[PDB]
Amino acid sequence: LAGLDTAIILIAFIITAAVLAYVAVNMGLFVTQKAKTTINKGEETASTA
Amino acid sequence: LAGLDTAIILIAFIITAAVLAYVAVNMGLFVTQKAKTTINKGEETASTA
Repeated sequence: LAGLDTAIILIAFIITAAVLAYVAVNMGLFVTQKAKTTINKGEETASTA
Repeated sequence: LAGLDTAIILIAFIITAAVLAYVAVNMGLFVTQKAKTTINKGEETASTA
């Protein structure tokens, strides 16, 4: 009996966590590149005159 | 005397039990396959997104 309903919920919870993982990594890659670009623009702003 | 009327009732009771046996096995085969199908559809439902 219980060796099935539990397995289904496990499948669903794994997929749910994998979806957060997917989003978090993508958005970390995005934001860290925005930071890289900003740091470059800050140095350009301080240097150029 | 009694070696005949008893035999007839035995025949009838055997047939009666055999009829329940026939139905119970058929319906067990049916319902367990519905369960198999349901378990598959549950896993498909939890996995697909």
